[PDB]
Amino acid sequence: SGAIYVGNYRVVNRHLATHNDWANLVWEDSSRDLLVSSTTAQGCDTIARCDCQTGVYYCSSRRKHYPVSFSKPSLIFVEASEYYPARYQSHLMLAVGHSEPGDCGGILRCQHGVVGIVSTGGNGLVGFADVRDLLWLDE
Ligand SMILES: NC(=O)[C@H]1CCCN(C(=O)[C@H]2CCSc3ccccc32)C1
Ligand SMILES: [Zn+2]
Repeated sequence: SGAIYVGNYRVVNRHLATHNDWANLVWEDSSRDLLVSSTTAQGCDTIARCDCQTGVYYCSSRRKHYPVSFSKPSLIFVEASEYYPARYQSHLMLAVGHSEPGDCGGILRCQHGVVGIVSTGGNGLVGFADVRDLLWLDE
């Protein structure tokens, strides 16, 4: 679990969005596993606007942060799950690091701000949904 809170927006994994997220929907994209809902309170987070390929993510299944080298946002095949059919997920970045399904929502950060959230993983990999291209999150 986990979310990004920036301005009057809450960014979560689309497959973990709540009834309240859908009732306050701003934007969603199944191909990216992202959903953004509106909030009444002002957020605590800053979004990175950069091309970093190194950063630190929070892993809830270890209660620890780990440093990672990650690939640029890309289209990657993701096997079927209870949430989605087998499909290509776009704007996904892969790295070597521990992750389990409940780690989705953990934040990846570089020195500039939030980069993205855990969205895929397994077998010693961890995949992050990028949010740095969503310029409207700042306005
Ligand atoms: N974005 C998706 O389509 C997700 C939906 C939930 C399931 N997905 C995973 O990749 C699982 C694989 C087992 S291990 C694992 C560790 C971390 C995170 C997620 C997973 C795909
Ligand atoms: Zn950066």
